[PDB]
Amino acid sequence: SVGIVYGDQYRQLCCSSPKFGDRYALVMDLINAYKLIPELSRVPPLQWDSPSRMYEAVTAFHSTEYVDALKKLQMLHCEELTADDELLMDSFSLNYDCPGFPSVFDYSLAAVQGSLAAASALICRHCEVVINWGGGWHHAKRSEASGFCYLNDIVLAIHRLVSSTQTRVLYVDLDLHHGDGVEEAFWYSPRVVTFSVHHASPGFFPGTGTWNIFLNGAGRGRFSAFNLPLEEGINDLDWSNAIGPILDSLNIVIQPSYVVVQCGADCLATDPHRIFRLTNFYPSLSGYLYAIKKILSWKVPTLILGGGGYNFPDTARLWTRVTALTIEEVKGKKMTISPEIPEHSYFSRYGPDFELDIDYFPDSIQKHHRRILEQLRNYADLNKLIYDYDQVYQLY
Ligand SMILES: O=C(NO)c1sc2ccccc2c1Cl
Ligand SMILES: O=C(NO)c1sc2ccccc2c1Cl
Ligand SMILES: [K+]
Ligand SMILES: [K+]
Ligand SMILES: [Zn+2]
Repeated sequence: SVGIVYGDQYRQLCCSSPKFGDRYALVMDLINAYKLIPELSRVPPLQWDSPSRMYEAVTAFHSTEYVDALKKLQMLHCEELTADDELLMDSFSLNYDCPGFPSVFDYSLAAVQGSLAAASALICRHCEVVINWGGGWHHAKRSEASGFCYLNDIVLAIHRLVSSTQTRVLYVDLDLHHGDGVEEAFWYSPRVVTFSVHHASPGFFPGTGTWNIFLNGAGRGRFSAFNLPLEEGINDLDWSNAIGPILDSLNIVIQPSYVVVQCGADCLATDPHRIFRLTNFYPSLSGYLYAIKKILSWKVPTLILGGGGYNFPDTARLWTRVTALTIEEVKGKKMTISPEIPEHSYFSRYGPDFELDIDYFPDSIQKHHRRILEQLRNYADLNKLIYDYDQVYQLY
């Protein structure tokens, strides 16, 4: 039973931003064109009994003043801003990368509604895995919008998971960018282990998840925040070998109750960032599909979320394959996807070849592996977890 977050209103809201435009619609219509929808349990986004209940849910992480500012920003964009209102927005970074637009609050709230409903479906055991392609806004902070992330749906979903009972959550962030917002939220918590693989280089957004020595959490959360910064140009195989032993070692040591995976598609070779060279190939084998298949082999209730990805048809091509892989891994039912894009309302967006495969022809890691292994040992010692060092050592 694989769950997928969707709904008519949800679709309209996810498609209402100037940055992500109709991406979510392309993603969901491609999944539907590949006849995957009948295999999936629709997870309806969470709706609240009152404005107070909605505030209680969002303020489990964000400050009231920030939520008030975001709701006022939407109101203001539904009618220019005064000098005092511009100052107020600037105090929450609601500007530049995170501008206001008529549906800014509804749009960012929708991802939270989706990811909280997805966590609830895992908690009641209705779904083994839940997918939310409208979610994964990893950069949003308590009182600050960042990288087009206004509300952090991941933190709120993880917070719902961790507090459902000892519950431990493993958060794996596959996006090109460092998952700073999620890592910061759980910096002092040993029960949420964060691991982000990403590109890092001077002046590259958001700037964290790299050498500062490496910070890895604080207080009781020391050694609980893991990071693997990778150089530009990394391909499927090298990225797969870089993350594989880390994922496996985290699962053996942490023994998570839940896994939350952020699957931002900006690592694709065809993403306009043009930083990593990952594919959606399923014979080289896509780094994403290798990582997703590995996580699902653990048989731990999992939450799969979206994130980055500016090349909309290529993000759809990758997420359609992630979706089919999840059905296969959970149900044990073969999913056969035709290499040609099937006819549907968005067919023309996949041109000029109309194929499912993206249009692409293809010591530092060992040093990070040793650093990460030491951190995992340190985390295990601080948290009094029983583990076999040799079983973990041999994975690398
Ligand atoms: O509840 C389960 N088995 O009894 C399963 S099967 C499976 C496959 C992938 C991820 C989670 C999961 C769970 Cl939980
Ligand atoms: O895909 C993204 N993060 O995972 C990012 S980073 C960033 C920085 C400025 C503006 C947007 C943006 C997005 Cl989207
Ligand atoms: K990442
Ligand atoms: K942590
Ligand atoms: Zn990104």
